[PDB]
Amino acid sequence: RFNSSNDERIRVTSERVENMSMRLEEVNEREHS
Amino acid sequence: RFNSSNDERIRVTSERVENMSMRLEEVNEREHS
Repeated sequence: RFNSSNDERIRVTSERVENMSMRLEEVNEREHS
Repeated sequence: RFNSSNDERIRVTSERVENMSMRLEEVNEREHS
């Protein structure tokens, strides 16, 4: 019941979006060609 | 308490998703091959 609540899903989505944005900026900054 | 509210998390997630989508379209459209 705790893991399927809206607040927990929103928080986990926000954390994963932040990490994914950081990694994508890392990838884009590190192009070779 | 303000930074952990649902509205602020939704807004920040939306902004980061928009920026990430723009950067991902930039990466995908421009390829060396």
